[PDB]
Amino acid sequence: KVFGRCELAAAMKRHGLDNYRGYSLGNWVCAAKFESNFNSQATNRNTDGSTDYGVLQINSRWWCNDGRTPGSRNLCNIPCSALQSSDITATANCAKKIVSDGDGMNAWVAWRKHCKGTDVRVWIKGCRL
Repeated sequence: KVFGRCELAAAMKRHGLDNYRGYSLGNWVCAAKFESNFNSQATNRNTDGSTDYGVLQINSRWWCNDGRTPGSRNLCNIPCSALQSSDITATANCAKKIVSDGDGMNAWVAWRKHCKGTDVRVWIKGCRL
């Protein structure tokens, strides 16, 4: 499904991402734009045989099981297909796990390049949130 900007913002807000660990809603929305262009079915196959899934391009070697990745650890305890859903629930829960224990949002390199350090309230402007 290709989410609209405000559609995705409201869904993320419903799932507790707004200011989760101090990272405001506009940060999560900006990162999804530049990671997947808001496309839940975007997938990026990597040289090591893992693929990145969903609006935040989460990787199958560590975070989700796709049944096709040599040595998946599945830390979010989900099938990767759950990240392709129009239901954001599994994306929101797994993204919460990713941010709790590394470099925060620096985990998404497109976020560092396009979002970090700039006003991200503009990403939810006009959404009436």
